[PDB]
Amino acid sequence: LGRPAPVMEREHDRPAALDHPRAPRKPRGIPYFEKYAWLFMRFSGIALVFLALGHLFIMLMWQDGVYRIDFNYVAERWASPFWQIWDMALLWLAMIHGANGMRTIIGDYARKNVTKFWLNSLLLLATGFTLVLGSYVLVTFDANIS
Amino acid sequence: PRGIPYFEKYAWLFMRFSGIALVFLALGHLFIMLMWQDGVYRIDFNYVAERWASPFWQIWDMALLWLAMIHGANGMRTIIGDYARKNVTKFWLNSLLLLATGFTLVLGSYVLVTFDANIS
Amino acid sequence: PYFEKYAWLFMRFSGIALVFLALGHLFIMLMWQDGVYRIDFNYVAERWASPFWQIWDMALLWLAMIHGANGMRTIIGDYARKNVTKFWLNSLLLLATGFTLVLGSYVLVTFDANIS
Amino acid sequence: TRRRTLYRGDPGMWSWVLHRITGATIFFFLFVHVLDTALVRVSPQAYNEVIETYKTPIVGLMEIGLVAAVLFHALNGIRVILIDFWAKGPRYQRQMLAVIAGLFLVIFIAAVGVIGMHMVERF
Amino acid sequence: TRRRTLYRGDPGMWSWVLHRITGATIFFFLFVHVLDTALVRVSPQAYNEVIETYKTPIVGLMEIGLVAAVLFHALNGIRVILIDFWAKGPRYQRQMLAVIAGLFLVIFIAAVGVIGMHMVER
Amino acid sequence: IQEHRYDVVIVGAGGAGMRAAVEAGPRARTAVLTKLYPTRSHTGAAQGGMCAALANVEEDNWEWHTFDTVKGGDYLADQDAVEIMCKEAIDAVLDLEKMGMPFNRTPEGRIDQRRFGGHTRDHGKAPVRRACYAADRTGHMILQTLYQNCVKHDVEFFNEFYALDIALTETPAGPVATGVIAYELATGDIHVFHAKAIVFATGGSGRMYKTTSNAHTLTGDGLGIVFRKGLPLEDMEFHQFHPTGLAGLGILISEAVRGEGGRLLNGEGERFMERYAPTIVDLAPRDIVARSMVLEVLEVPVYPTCHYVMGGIPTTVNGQVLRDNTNVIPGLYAAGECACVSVHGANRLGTNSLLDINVFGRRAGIAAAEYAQNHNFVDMPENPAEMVVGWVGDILSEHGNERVADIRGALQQSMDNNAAVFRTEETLKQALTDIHALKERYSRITVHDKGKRYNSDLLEAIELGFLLELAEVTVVGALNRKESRGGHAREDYPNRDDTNYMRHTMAYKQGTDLLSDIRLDYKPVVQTRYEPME
Ligand SMILES: Cc1cc2nc3c(=O)[nH]c(=O)nc-3n(C[C@H](O)[C@H](O)[C@H](O)COP(=O)(O)OP(=O)(O)OC[C@H]3O[C@@H](n4cnc5c(N)ncnc54)[C@H](O)[C@@H]3O)c2cc1C
Ligand SMILES: CCCCCCCCCCCCCCCC(=O)OC[C@H](COP(=O)(O)O)OC(=O)CCCCCCCCCCCCCCC
Ligand code: HEM
Ligand code: HEM
Ligand code: HEM
Repeated sequence: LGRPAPVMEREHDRPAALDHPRAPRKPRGIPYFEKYAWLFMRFSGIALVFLALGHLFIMLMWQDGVYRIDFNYVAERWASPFWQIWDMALLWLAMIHGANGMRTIIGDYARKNVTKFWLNSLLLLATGFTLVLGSYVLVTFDANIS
Repeated sequence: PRGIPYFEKYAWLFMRFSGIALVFLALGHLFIMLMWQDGVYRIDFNYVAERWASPFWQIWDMALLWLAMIHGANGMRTIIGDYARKNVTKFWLNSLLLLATGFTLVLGSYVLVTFDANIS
Repeated sequence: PYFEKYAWLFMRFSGIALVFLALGHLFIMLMWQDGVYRIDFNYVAERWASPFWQIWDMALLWLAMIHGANGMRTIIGDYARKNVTKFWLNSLLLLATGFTLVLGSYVLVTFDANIS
Repeated sequence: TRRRTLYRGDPGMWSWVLHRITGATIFFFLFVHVLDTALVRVSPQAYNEVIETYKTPIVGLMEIGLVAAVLFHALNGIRVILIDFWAKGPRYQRQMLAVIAGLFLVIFIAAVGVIGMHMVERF
Repeated sequence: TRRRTLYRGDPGMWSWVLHRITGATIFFFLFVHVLDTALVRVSPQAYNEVIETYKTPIVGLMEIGLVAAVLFHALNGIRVILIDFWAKGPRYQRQMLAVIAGLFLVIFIAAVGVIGMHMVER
Repeated sequence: IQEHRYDVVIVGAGGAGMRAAVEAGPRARTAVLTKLYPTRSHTGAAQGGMCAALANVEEDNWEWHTFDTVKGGDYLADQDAVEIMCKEAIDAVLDLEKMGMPFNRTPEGRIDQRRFGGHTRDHGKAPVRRACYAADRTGHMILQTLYQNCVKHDVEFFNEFYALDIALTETPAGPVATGVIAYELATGDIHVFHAKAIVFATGGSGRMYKTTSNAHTLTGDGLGIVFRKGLPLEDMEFHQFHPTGLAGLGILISEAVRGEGGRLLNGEGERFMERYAPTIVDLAPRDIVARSMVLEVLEVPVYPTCHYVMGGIPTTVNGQVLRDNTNVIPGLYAAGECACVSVHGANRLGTNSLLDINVFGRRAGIAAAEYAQNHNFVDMPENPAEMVVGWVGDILSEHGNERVADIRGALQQSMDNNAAVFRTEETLKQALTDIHALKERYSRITVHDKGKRYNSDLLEAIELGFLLELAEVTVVGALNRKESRGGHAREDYPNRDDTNYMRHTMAYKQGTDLLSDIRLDYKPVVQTRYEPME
């Protein structure tokens, strides 16, 4: 008697011939997307140093930290183009940075391609929701809400 | 290698996902408009102004506009690709579609973002 | 792939649009009533109280900046000898263009006539 | 020479042709209707003028037609999404098709009843 | 089958583990921050309520932990960016790591001192 | 009238044709002439397996297979070629697999084998699990695989090209084959392909019987062509009639009943097969089973159907068309069911046919390629298409009171009532008079198209001519052989006379018109180790 042959089929949706030993490895995505996601993480990190650490400083350490924060404080800060643009840049840079990072994390912790697909879809959904909600609140804010 | 690589896969996926979202968006819009209190017979500027004084309905209508226009524009891109025989006809029809879609998105976004209740 | 074809086509189409946008802007600014000698905050505020001029200026800003940025991309590609120089000059161009578009869009979208 | 003849194939073929037709219908309506709504950044009187001309019985039957179009498009698009994402989708194609025929008839007779009672009390 | 193995490698490996963990921490917190701030478009009183519940001692300790997360992520990200851009980066890795350990220590104890004073005076 | 300068030119695209084309594809400048598309070939009808001693599920060597194949052919098979076929059969199955064919796999993953008919352990002990299969559809997978490889190596197919004759150039050392004159169905234009070697793989000829199992396009044209050029045909009176024949029409019923409990119940309400031949239930040889059923009827409904032809063009082992017993035509090869390499002898063993086509198609392709490399173009006569053009023109421009359908129907009806599973002397003489009458009626027929784009009554009439020739050959050979051996079975002389008839019979065409005579010569049977016994 002999040794039973090894099954090459990972999952139903995966062509085994894709992980053939002698098969040519060729790029499996949009060309030059990884280069620019890599460069984006670097540049947006350089910007986020200033944006995020200045936000944290001014919030927690300046006068009375969180113990001064309320609606009137927010309404006085957002009456200034400086802080409006600062918070919009912070929201957009931080969400795209974090979403690309979690793209990487999912890509190397998800074992099945179906899990990877659906987790990337959930990630894109959550990031889009947070971006549109934050952008709406920033753009359409009025201190005289009541 | 006729166009941008992996553009058709993502247009396909976008039609599926925007359909899932547009079920709720478009059918809730139609319900609340036509069969809630008096249907069309209650609609006027004051109705629009008190509906658009709410973050809920503002975001609802902007999401509806953008999803519906990109969905329809992609679908009509497919229809043109299946019915246009000459390459010049396909080029100019895709350009007309892109122009009309851009104009409608620009106008709808302007109206939503800039609407003020107190105009006269 | 196919990025150069569409950048080429965009320069052509944005030129056709920018004829009207930019030349109407220059006309109405410099040779209508008193040219520059009538311009001030009140003039800007009564011009930007009109959907016509608001959309005109936003279209002008976006088309002109993307047009100029693509043209300068071409100029850099034709004059930069080192690949590191080309990389950092394209990055500086992208940064300045993004900053100008962000600032102009903010000003248009957020402008309020009653500021003081 | 051009012959003209009907293929007479699957019912999914007629579902697809209705899907395409109703989708294009909604697209053209949406163009026109986003314009007339953009009329709200002009004047309350302009908006009231236009939407009051949209309160006639002709436009009412057209509202019913558009309700039908959007409802069928939504149901059949759910069927298509299921076929594509669900691995056992293509087997239950005709089952889904009969189910959405039933759902369409139910919801559409209900919607016509409601819109009709509104049109009746308005005259 | 699965075995439990600690690989015990470079200190850059633990820097990378901490970078990944702190980054994901900031991502989830940011989801929540953006929601509770969106609450500023409904009323002053709702916003005031939820943030008054964000001014407790438990959430003060949590804010100290979030300061630590953001600070380490920022510093190690500066190190990573330098490694990738500066052509002598990979040599001086593991000296950048000592530098940022020291920087984290000083900035973090200063920040926790200020925040602890604020939390005491209440 | 175009003319193509080529090298090895293959006439056929079945299993044997496309095997030869993948062999002689890289080696030379090959063209393949097909009258169908390469995948509409009879090979695709093959449902059963393909047996080769791979020894995966069980253990078995090639000598057991050789004995099985020699005893099945009722001791008329050239045991030289039988040995060569089995030894190359192992590697032929393996080469099909390595070309991409989807065989059925074993739990360990080699190739699955199942039992079939009279493939027994050693000299009649137990079945062996020898037949390698793909599914309920084995010939279709073989055909698809060979076509996929001809697509891979970019073979030049000439689809729907009815090859109507070959040009034999005469040299002081004899005749030599030069070109093939084909008729493009699509445009009506006669083409002349100049070659150095010529391979004939045109399949069998069962359509001369009313109820048959062969395709409508299996008329027999390799046989007819090489029989008109003066060359002989070998023992054409050996037709295998299959038992399971869907008594209505003739479709084969080897679908499911083969490897299951098929209760051959016939007569009124009785079982018969053990009343006639015990010691084995129903896996007896096909010819024995068919004789039993028929002589039972002479005293779901099934009935025997002409299935296979064991005769054909006489051939050496390397695939060369030998002229008489030992000469050879230079530049002329044969492979497949049209060729008689003398492997099945007087009765064919199931699953040996696909095996035969693989082995000897490969051999003939190699041989023709290497001949085309060594030698050069010899010559060609003046405008060699005169006979074909005159033939087509004569058929077209004429009007007569006979229709091809009626002539063909009467031929098939007579050949089925007379020269069939049981045939007698006066029976075969009636068949001969009938075929002579039909041959003189075929001289005045009409075609109703006269077009030149897609003419099908034209080629239908030409094929009727081929069928008439081969029917004459079959009846005269079967009237000559005065014994009952294999598929052949006479009621006058009912047992195997091994003192005079252990020899292939060969038929030579004397004249050139239709109504002519045929000279019957003999040919000895190569014998190595398996002397007659039963
Ligand atoms: C129903 C059925 C079931 C069978 N089952 C089995 C089985 O289970 N096992 C088994 O071993 N055998 C079986 N056989 C027989 C076996 O398959 C044949 O021996 C085999 O198919 C022979 O094929 P071939 O290579 O001779 O050419 P074929 O595939 O028979 O076809 C001949 C080819 O030659 C070409 N051609 C013919 N005439 C001309 C012309 N005048 N000009 C140009 N081209 C021409 C045609 O295009 C055709 O493709 C079966 C046969 C039939 C009918
Ligand atoms: C790519 C994805 C893009 C997503 C876009 C789809 C949006 C579709 C419509 C969603 C609109 C959301 C805006 C919310 C405004 C609102 O409701 O708030 C507006 C409401 C008015 O709603 P109504 O007038 O309809 O009753 O004001 C209230 O009084 C609400 C009381 C408390 C509600 C708290 C909600 C604040 C934030 C919590 C959001 C909940 C999400 C939880 C996720 C985990
Ligand atoms: C504050 C300044 C920041 C800097 C300097 C910075 C820098 C970096 C860099 C360079 C990377 C790439 C690391 C790698 O590829 O190995 C990275 C990854 C990441 N960042 Fe940031 N970042 C900052 C802020 C943030 C913020 C605000 C968030 C989320 C809201 C975030 C979330 C992430 C995540 C999740 C990763 C993935 C970690 C990994 O894949 O290992 N970061 N960061
Ligand atoms: C504003 C609303 C809508 C518009 C303008 C619209 C328009 C279109 C158009 C024109 C098409 C092309 C049809 C074709 O190519 O055959 C299409 C396809 C599609 N629609 Fe919509 N549609 C809308 C709403 C919806 C809704 C509510 C759903 C719900 C699921 C949906 C699901 C789909 C799907 C899945 C497709 C792809 C069909 C295919 O690829 O075969 N659509 N849409
Ligand atoms: C006013 C109407 C305008 C028209 C019709 C127009 C047209 C064009 C065209 C067709 C090109 C392509 C030239 C080529 O590819 O060889 C071009 C290039 C260029 N345009 Fe415009 N343009 C206009 C306005 C502008 C504006 C407003 C800007 C900047 C704000 C601008 C900046 C540039 C630059 C920098 C180039 C690159 C020149 C080159 O690469 O040779 N143009 N223009």
